[PDB]
Amino acid sequence: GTTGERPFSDIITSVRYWVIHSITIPALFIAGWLFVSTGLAYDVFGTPRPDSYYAQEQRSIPLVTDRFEAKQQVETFLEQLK
Amino acid sequence: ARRTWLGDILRPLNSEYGKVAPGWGTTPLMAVFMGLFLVFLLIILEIYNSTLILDGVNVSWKALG
Amino acid sequence: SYPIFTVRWVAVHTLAVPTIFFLGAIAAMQFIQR
Amino acid sequence: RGWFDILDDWLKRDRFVFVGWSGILLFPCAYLALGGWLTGTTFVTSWYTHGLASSYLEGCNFLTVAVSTPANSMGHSLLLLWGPEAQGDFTRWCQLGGLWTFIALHGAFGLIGFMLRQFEIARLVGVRPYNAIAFSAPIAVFVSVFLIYPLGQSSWFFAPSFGVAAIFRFLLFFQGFHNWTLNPFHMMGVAGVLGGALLCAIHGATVENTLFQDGEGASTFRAFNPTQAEETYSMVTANRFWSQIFGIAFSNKRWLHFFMLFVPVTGLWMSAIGVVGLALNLRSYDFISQEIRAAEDPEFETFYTKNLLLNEGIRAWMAPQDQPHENFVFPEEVLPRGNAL
Amino acid sequence: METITYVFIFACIIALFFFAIFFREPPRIT
Amino acid sequence: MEVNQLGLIATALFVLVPSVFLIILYVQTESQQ
Amino acid sequence: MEVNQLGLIATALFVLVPSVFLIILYVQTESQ
Amino acid sequence: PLGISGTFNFMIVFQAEHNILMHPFHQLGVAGVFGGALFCAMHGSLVTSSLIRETTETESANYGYKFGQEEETYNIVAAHGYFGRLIFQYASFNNSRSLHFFLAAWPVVGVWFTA
Amino acid sequence: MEPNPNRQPVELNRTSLYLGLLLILVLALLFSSYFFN
Amino acid sequence: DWRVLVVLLPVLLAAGWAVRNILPYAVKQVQKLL
Amino acid sequence: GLPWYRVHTVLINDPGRLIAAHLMHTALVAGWAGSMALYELATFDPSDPVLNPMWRQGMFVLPFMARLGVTGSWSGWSITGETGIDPGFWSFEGVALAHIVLSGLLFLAACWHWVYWDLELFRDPRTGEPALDLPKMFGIHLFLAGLLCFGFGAFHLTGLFGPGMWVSDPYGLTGSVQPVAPEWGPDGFNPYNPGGVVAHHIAAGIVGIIAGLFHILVRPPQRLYKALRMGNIETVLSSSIAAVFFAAFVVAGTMWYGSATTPIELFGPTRYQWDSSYFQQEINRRVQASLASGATLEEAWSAIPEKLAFYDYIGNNPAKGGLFRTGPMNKGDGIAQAWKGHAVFRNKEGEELFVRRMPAFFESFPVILTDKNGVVKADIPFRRAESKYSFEQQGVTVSFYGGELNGQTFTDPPTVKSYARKAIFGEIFEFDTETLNSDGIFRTSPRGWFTFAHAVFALLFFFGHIWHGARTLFRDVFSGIDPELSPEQVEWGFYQKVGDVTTRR
Amino acid sequence: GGRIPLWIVATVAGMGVIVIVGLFFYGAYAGLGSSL
Amino acid sequence: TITPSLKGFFIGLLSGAVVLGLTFAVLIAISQIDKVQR
Ligand code: CLA
Ligand code: CLA
Ligand code: CLA
Ligand code: CLA
Ligand code: CLA
Ligand SMILES: CCCCCCCCCCCCCCCC(=O)OC[C@H](COP(=O)(O)OC[C@@H](O)CO)OC(=O)CCCCCCCCCCCCCCC
Ligand SMILES: CC1=C(/C=C/C(C)=C/C=C/C(C)=C/C=C/C=C(C)/C=C/C=C(C)/C=C/C2=C(C)CCCC2(C)C)C(C)(C)CCC1
Ligand SMILES: CC1=C(/C=C/C(C)=C/C=C/C(C)=C/C=C/C=C(C)/C=C/C=C(C)/C=C/C2=C(C)CCCC2(C)C)C(C)(C)CCC1
Ligand SMILES: CCCCCCCCCCCCCCCCCC(=O)O
Ligand SMILES: [Fe+2]
Repeated sequence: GTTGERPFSDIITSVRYWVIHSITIPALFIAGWLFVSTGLAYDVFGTPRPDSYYAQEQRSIPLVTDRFEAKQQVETFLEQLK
Repeated sequence: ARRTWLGDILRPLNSEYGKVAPGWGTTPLMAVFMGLFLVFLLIILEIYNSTLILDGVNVSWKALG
Repeated sequence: SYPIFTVRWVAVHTLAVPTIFFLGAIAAMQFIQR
Repeated sequence: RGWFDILDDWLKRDRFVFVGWSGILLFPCAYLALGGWLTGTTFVTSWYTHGLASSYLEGCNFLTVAVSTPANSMGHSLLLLWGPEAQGDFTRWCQLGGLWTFIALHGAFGLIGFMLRQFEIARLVGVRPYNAIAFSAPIAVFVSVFLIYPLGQSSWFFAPSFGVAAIFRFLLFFQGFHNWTLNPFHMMGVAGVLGGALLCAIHGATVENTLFQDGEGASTFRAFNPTQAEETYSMVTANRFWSQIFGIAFSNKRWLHFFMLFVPVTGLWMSAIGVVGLALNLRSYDFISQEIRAAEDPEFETFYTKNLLLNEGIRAWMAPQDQPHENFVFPEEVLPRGNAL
Repeated sequence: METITYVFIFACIIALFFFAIFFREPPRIT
Repeated sequence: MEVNQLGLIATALFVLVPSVFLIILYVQTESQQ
Repeated sequence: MEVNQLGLIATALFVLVPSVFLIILYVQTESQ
Repeated sequence: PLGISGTFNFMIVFQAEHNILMHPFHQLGVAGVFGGALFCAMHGSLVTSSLIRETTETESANYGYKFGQEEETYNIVAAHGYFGRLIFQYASFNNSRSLHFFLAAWPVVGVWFTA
Repeated sequence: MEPNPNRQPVELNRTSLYLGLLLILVLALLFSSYFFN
Repeated sequence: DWRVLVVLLPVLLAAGWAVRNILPYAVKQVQKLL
Repeated sequence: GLPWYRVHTVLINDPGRLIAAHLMHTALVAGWAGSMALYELATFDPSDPVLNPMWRQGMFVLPFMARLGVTGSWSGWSITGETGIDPGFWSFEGVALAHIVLSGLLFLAACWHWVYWDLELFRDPRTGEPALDLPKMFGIHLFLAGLLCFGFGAFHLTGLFGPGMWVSDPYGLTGSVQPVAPEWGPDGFNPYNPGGVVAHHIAAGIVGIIAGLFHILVRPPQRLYKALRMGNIETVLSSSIAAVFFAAFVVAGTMWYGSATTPIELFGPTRYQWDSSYFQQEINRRVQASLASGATLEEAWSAIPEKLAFYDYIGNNPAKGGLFRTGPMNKGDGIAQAWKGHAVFRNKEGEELFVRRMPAFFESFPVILTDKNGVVKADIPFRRAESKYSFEQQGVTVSFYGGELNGQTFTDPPTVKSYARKAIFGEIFEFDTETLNSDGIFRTSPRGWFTFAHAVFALLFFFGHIWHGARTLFRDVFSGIDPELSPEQVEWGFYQKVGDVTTRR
Repeated sequence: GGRIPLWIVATVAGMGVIVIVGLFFYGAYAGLGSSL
Repeated sequence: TITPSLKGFFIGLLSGAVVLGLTFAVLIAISQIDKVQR
């Protein structure tokens, strides 16, 4: 049968649904866009930018090699870019 | 059924089949011991894992002296 | 007589909201130059 | 009629998405595992653990993105956010491979949650719990490949990474190093998976071409009512057909449907066992008799010896880049190579 | 001896095919 | 070929033991009816 | 001792086959 | 080659030259064959789960079905009622014909693509 | 002392015989190569 | 830093615009629920 | 009739024959123990615990007897190499014999309980029906388990009244059975501290006694009794299997990673000792020490005990085996005879070179010689035409210090390459391959075989847990669902709460 | 209730996916991941 | 004595207690409000 919730087919064809969501859906899309365009996503997650995978004259991977010093190792690599 | 001497001695130990304490009984107290045991297995696990590091606890073969 | 906010409501927006956020982030990514 | 029974009432209400007590474990863990995978593949690198790009943000596409495993130097660290490695730093956590264990562990408890859900719903609805039992095979596969296999090796690094191409590399690794195609436990898994897919297709086809004419239209789907007592296709005619085409046929509908449970579930369980062996490098790598002859007799060649040459190529050519923590330097002159190529 | 063993098993499987087809329990209706 | 000498008895018992088991069960089923 | 390797299989089958014969016959006698 | 290791040789050579793992038609084949095994197990477990009680604990439930009986041997609404709640209602078949056609189509189409 | 009431007849039909014999013979066919090694 | 409000602002205004448009009908739901 | 997979259900309501079956199982397991030990005694070579220890010889139960203090034979030898000892009755042979006598006695008791199944003890005095008060039985048995566990720790392991257990130094050089005192501090949870094993059994033993007393006197709550079907013996099988596979996963991990209870002199090294160069560091540490105090290279390396060198060799790495490579490790690389010495390689310019060691992942590995900085200076080339680094071009020589080839140098390129192919395995040994007709291929140790079997059984028992658990909670529908289940109960909306008919709308 | 015809909603959601997916494929040839 | 990792242990132990406790507080509240009719 049915469990009482409002049917989706009724909702997505309703004017009130689209009044609210024609704002929320582009807003979320724009928010996501800005997360990348500002560069905040790089900083939050630690992802290298195209210019910061290697130092200029370098071809060694900054590979983490120690378990408990690993946090400091990554920071040592990043400083070899500034 | 056959009665035996040892049977008659053990008799009261197999005599309360079905007897229950009412309601929830000791269930809250059991829950407390389960919580303590989980925390305690967590510590034991994370010591072995080297995620919990403790003073004077060297998780290595070199703890045989 | 329909409720608006339900468990169903929460399940949907729990997936739908970050999905569109992620789609916007991924669309922006197509314009990044090396 | 205390709080526990009131809560039980609410968890078990018939709603669009059933919750249940199992929901408390299933829904956070499933959501987090799913969320971690989508987060990592969109934004998170594998540069520091693998020297690989692995996110949309870095230029990867759907086939090459992965949540990759942590660096071999993490051993089997749980890599808790608040643990000694990342020390509560979210950014370092991501760069050190913490999302991998996050997804693996939360995934494991979600699988428990889901199987408990199959138990819970089956008890409330009143059916036998065979669907939960069948799901034991996915669980065995997940734990043996994602948890038991790397636990036997040096670190999580050698577990599969959560990605399409990364799983492809996992396949090729098992060929070159474990000679996994030669493992009779995998072969039983193959026979179970291909056996299931065959059973699946042959059972659906048979029913659809032994249907009774119960309506008048060229669409035979409308002529079925889910409350009818009558079977909707002729088992008798189906049995004659297959008896005369193939020699033998099903005659018992219960056995048939049990067999469909049995075949792929068993197959998966078998491959899990072989993977447990591979955790220890307990490979079915060689046949000793073949090697003794081949060493002494340079004209003796089989498809067995031909495939090991291929394995030796795979190992030497992918090892330096696939295990970067080992600093393998293979000069050109040591690389195994046939003529010209 | 291993060749004999492999062919022996295979031949047993073919004989079993013969019996499973021609000497099956016949399916009877209702 | 220099095969493991116990592979023969391994294989023979591997076939014989469970097959005999099934045959025992089948025949005593038939003499019931 | 440098014994015959087929000795093991000959002895094993020598016991196994006729014994199984008798067991089969005895069990189906009992169930009727 | 018509042999077990010969088959594996074919596969390894094929991957080196065609990168078949990275080909969409192989990926659909794996989906046809993984999904086939999945839906085999699902369908077998759902029907087995909803067998109507016809036998005692001492006998195989298989004897609850007699070859050529007219009545179905399981409760498809109970199966639908379980599976519709395991996921949600409209992600479940209650039409046996649509279901079995689905069972036929998925691995057949997937294996067409991999061929 | 009475005979044991818990005893039961045991059965294996002909089809299960064929299934099991097939299982054992193919399993032997698969593992024998590995036993000989 | 500054980029965080920039990212959060469309979400916040999306949440506000939904709150204002739905608030009357959400009131009846909480009420009918004694 | 019953299907073949259900013949043993005739015991569910027959406690006497259930006991008979359990006795027969126990008779069989004990008989196996006695048979396995006798076979191992008849095949064990006790003459060299240094280069032919028990774990190279495919010994499986011998190390478990040795672990708890049984170390000698009535034949006069001990596994520690001591000779002329008198073990008393508790020799390997006496332990084997006791298990066989125990087996015979369990067998007879099983016959008695099978015939006299109808004991009044098994009947419920109120209903005349067979019934087992499983809650109280749990408490009795748990109390017993705690007595035994405590005594095991308080008397056997401490040496108070018993032998102690096997302990060793960190490099497995000087192990033996010693009494062990409890470690009550936090290092008692260190898996590598033997005192923790003692403290565990004492403290857990006391908790077991207290919990046992609780479960004998305190009845289960009605809620729990109903939830877990505590009147159904199959619920116990369900939870027992769960605990059993839990224990099986733990023993597999500690065998594989190593702990105070899996010492390397009884089971062999672990793979991680190869991965981390654990013995190679210690060896280097001693050679540096000998050198700093002025010993020559020959003297520093000759002081290296062969036993330590034998650990620094991949043939003893448990992760180098194969599933169907059967038998003792000796059947593969051979019976080790002597350490040949430490190979030092040098190029024509006198630079010392280092063979890159084989990682456990690789069935085969190329021969690559590096300098102390990691720069490649020599190899054995595959394609010869553009070879830059051949032994012939680079003038590589090999010199041996300590061992059987001590003070010998080799310069002919085929000989030098031959040792370089062995140097990828770690230290170089002389093997007897004739005696066992060894085929030359690495096999795993008892540590590997034990870990494999128990990891596999654990996973399989998880399915047993799921199956018997499902059977307990769904007993009412085992034979099929209700033929009068009406569609309103399984269709949506009819009931507020799923399955609860009292919540109709 | 049904003020917006459902087929309209399906058509407009339709190209919405076509645009986003097509954007992702253009991006395979431009910028990051294009090999250029 | 009280090491960084032991502090992180309590950090994680407390955080999980918050999550479970908060989750259950919320679930018990909703279950009290929206009861079933019998
Ligand atoms: C059912 C839900 C569930 C489950 C099973 C898990 C399970 C897990 N999570 Mg996840 N998590 C969840 C929900 C869940 N999570 C939610 C909702 C979030 C979002 C907030 C997260 C966010 C999250 C992160 C960010 C991380 C995890 C991690 C983990 C793992 C380690 C957890 C741990 O050490 O707990 C330890 C804590 C407990 C077991 C709680 C014990 C509570 C007991 C019962 C009471 C103790 C008393 C208390 C301490 C007294 C307080 C004292 C006070 C008065 C001073 C584990 C697999 C980690 C991981 O995956 O690492 C790779 C990790 O980094 N989780
Ligand atoms: C004829 C070709 C063929 C076939 C049919 C198989 C069949 C199989 N292989 Mg083999 N394989 C082959 C060739 C083949 N193989 C070759 C040539 C190689 C090269 C050596 C391999 C290498 C290989 C490896 C390395 C492994 C296998 C494994 C397996 C098994 C996978 C079981 C499974 O479904 O895991 C699928 C995964 C699961 C069932 C785990 C649980 C999954 C959960 C339930 C998913 C839930 C998802 C959730 C809903 C959210 C998803 C969202 C997201 C999708 C967006 C199966 C028996 C695996 C195995 O044996 O493990 C036991 C394994 O590790 N194979
Ligand atoms: C009179 C009693 C007795 C004694 C003194 C021994 C002594 C010995 N046996 Mg024998 N054995 C016995 C009875 C006995 N056995 C019986 C009755 C059987 C048949 C079941 C066997 C079967 C057997 C086998 C199969 C083997 C031995 C072996 C051995 C040796 C090693 C023991 C060992 O490692 O235990 C190992 C210790 C354990 C398994 C303990 C684990 C128990 C779990 C952890 C308890 C679970 C917890 C509990 C239920 C609840 C928690 C309580 C808590 C609150 C306190 C040793 C010489 C080994 C050997 O070398 O044989 C040659 C071997 O392989 N025995
Ligand atoms: C926990 C169990 C266990 C473990 C770990 C060991 C370990 C060991 N034993 Mg012992 N042994 C055991 C039990 C065990 N044994 C038992 C029960 C017996 C009596 C039969 C023996 C009798 C015994 C002898 C007589 C000898 C050993 C020896 C050895 C060593 C080599 C073993 C080897 O090569 O295996 C190789 C193992 C395999 C190839 C097993 C493969 C598994 C098969 C393929 C299972 C079949 C699959 C199945 C059908 C799946 C299909 C199901 C599906 C269709 C439904 C090693 C130390 C040897 C030694 O060196 O002694 C000094 C030796 O000569 N053992
Ligand atoms: C302490 C452990 C234990 C115990 C006491 C039982 C007891 C039982 N099981 Mg359970 N079970 C267990 C573990 C256990 N099981 C595990 C680990 C699994 C997963 C494999 C199962 C899976 C399982 C299924 C699927 C079923 C049972 C069933 C049953 C019942 C009938 C069994 C029968 O007649 O077998 C008869 C079996 C034979 C005559 C021959 C089997 C031979 C196998 C293939 C190999 C032989 C093994 C070898 C001889 C020795 C064992 C080695 C190793 C385990 C030590 C009985 C109550 C049945 C049931 O519920 O009926 C109501 C049933 O259908 N069990
Ligand atoms: C190819 C594979 C799919 C097979 C095809 C389906 C066959 C079965 C369909 C039969 C019904 C046919 C009648 C048409 C109707 C139809 O087929 O169904 C569409 C259905 C429409 O239902 P409404 O009540 O909105 O509409 C009333 C209509 O059904 C009247 O025609 O909407 C949904 O179910 C989709 C919403 C899911 C959106 C997300 C929900 C929340 C996600 C939950 C998170 C996961 C759950 C947790 C799991 C752990
Ligand atoms: C991790 C983490 C976390 C979490 C997070 C989350 C939870 C997330 C989520 C997220 C998500 C939730 C996301 C989503 C997204 C999605 C997406 C991205 C999608 C996409 C899709 C698409 C692209 C599709 C399309 C298509 C195609 C292509 C074809 C066919 C059709 C279709 C339509 C299907 C936290 C905070 C706790 C903390 C820790 C860390
Ligand atoms: C009567 C008597 C006696 C005698 C006794 C005896 C003489 C004993 C014996 C016993 C024994 C002598 C026993 C043994 C047993 C054995 C067993 C029980 C075994 C088992 C096995 C198995 C089970 C195996 C399995 C398997 C296989 C085969 C393959 C691989 C895998 C597995 C492991 C699974 C006396 C004088 C003392 C006293 C008086 C009385
Ligand atoms: C099952 C109970 C556990 C589930 C929740 C546990 C995790 C909850 C989130 C915990 C993350 C907050 C702490 C992470 C930051 C710690 C910072 C620090 O190291 O000081
Ligand atoms: Fe069907």
